[PDB]
Amino acid sequence: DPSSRIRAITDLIHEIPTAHNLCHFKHVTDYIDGLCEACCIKGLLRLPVFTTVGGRGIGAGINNTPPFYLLWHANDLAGMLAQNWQPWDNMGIPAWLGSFQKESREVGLLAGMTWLPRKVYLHDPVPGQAACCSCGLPSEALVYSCSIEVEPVPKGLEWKDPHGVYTDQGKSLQSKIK
RNA sequence: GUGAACCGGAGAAGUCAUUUAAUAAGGCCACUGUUAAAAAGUAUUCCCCACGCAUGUGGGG
Ligand SMILES: [Zn+2]
Repeated sequence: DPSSRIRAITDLIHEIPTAHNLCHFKHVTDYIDGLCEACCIKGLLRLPVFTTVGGRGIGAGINNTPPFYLLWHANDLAGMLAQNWQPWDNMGIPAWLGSFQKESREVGLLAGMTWLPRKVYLHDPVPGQAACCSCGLPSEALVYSCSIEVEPVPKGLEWKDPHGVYTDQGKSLQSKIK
């Protein structure tokens, strides 16, 4: 839904800096540099698995702190899907079918892999000629703002990530590289 | 005009206090430096230059 809060389109991209902090290694400014019609979907698909804790609005997502993600490789895309093809007993419920779908404590694969930790609404394209700040290809239309407001997951949810790694009690094993 | 361009790991700090290397020793016994010479009674003094050439005078290194 269209929440009244307005945020720049660069908040969904981690490598591109946003409000506060610094802007070195990526010389951009808010609301003047936008995203094309593919990088917006790139940012949208990154929501359920790489959502950071943040400041106020500590609730990150179904995995809290993002852990290591391990999966088996191949040499072709159709081949790549075969190694990691592990159907479960129940295929949960759709979470991208236009339904927010308040479920029970136990969740499923289709409702887990497509989580939406934040309400998101993208504004209409703006005419122009400039390129985006992620892939850099010149285009005709760009998106410059979005409506983002934080949402907390229900406490005590039961969900084991198929590609996650846990230490001893379900706590996420992150990367301790500084 | 190159995952590149633009870019300090920076500010600060007595290792100070105590201590004999001390007590002793013979380097001792043996050994010719010997055999040879005039600085002076010579027969060409190692080199240059003036003169007329009866084992000639003068001058300089
Ligand atoms: Zn792009």
